[PDB]
Amino acid sequence: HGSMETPPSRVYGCFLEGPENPKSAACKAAVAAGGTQALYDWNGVNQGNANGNHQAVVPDGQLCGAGKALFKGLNLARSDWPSTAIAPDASGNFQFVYKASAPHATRYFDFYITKDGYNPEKPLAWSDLEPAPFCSITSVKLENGTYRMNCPLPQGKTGKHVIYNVWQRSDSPEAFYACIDVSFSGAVANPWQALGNLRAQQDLPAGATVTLRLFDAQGRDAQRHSLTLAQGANGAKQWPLALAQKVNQDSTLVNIGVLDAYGAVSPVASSQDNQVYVRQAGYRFQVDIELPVEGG
Ligand SMILES: [N+]
Ligand SMILES: [N+]
Ligand SMILES: [N+]
Repeated sequence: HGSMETPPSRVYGCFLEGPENPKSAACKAAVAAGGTQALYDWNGVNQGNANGNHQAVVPDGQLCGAGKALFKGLNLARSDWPSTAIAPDASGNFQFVYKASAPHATRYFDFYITKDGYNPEKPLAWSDLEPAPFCSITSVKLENGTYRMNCPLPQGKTGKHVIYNVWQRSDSPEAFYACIDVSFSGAVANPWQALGNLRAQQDLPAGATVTLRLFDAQGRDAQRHSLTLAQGANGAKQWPLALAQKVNQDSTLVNIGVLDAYGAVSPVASSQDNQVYVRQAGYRFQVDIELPVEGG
């Protein structure tokens, strides 16, 4: 039993946050979806009778949850799942650190990687992953409750990806699954660039709708994201964050919030401090406001 800690699997992550008080939107939406109980049984994302035929026992659309109704909340298709940014060493490899709360005999440690062009918003299916694993570990030694394996990192990848780790025990027929959300650096520097400030002059009436349009370098419609503000989200120090959360969730092309040293953009409960970032130049954005229809 266990999962990856370096990098953190999607389940280890949500849990290091604090199941009883999630911090990231994805994790909040995960506990609201499948309960807090799954986040504690974080070691049992498994299939007792895989026998090496994971493709026949893990249903499409529930890979992150091994089709276990308990972990239903892990299969959410979102663009904001917290993710580790990874890169190779001087030789192109990556040292994975798997945490085994119960060291059992090992058959293999297979690493799958989403195809080029993976779309976070489509629930992870087997065919969204590349056909054969990019790294196959066949013997390990324990070291302070973790299995450490050097792996050749796939080259040419770019953007947010999911590494799918399968651990097939040798002593029994069961295996464990780990959706690791990673993020690759392209062949060209892709630093988040700020475009404007998602500023709020005064509060908006409850039920009004707030729309953010994004235009590319050629003034073409790039993306659109709308959000009707329920009571309590219409505050001036509230709605800019409410919109910045709907944006980050549905999109990886534009992110609204605060940039940190690592390179991540997380919003804030601020009236002015929320910023609109895009990984290309010359982009522009507009904020439109539909007011609640009046009349009988
Ligand atoms: N077990
Ligand atoms: N691919
Ligand atoms: N959504």
